[PDB]
Amino acid sequence: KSDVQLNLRAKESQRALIDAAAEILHKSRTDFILETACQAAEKVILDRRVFNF
Amino acid sequence: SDVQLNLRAKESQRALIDAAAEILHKSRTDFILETACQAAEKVILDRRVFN
Repeated sequence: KSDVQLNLRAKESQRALIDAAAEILHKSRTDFILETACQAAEKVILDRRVFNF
Repeated sequence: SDVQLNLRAKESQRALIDAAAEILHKSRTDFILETACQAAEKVILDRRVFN
């Protein structure tokens, strides 16, 4: 409903790498990508808004 | 070749990624691929030691 389609141009070598990891983790490619990117994003934002020393 | 990846995401996910992409002055695409490729690299190397 509220959802969005985010469309990524990517190098075929990158798709291959991500697919291999998703297979190891037994995750959909989308789940692997979004979980990793959001995890990295929270870190970036907390680094700037809280762990700013 | 170059390829196309469609990701269905939550709007709160897109909003979060874009906020961090802006902070780093990086395109959303570059932020997402770079973090996911870095994580993937890490995943295959920890698997290789299991074998």
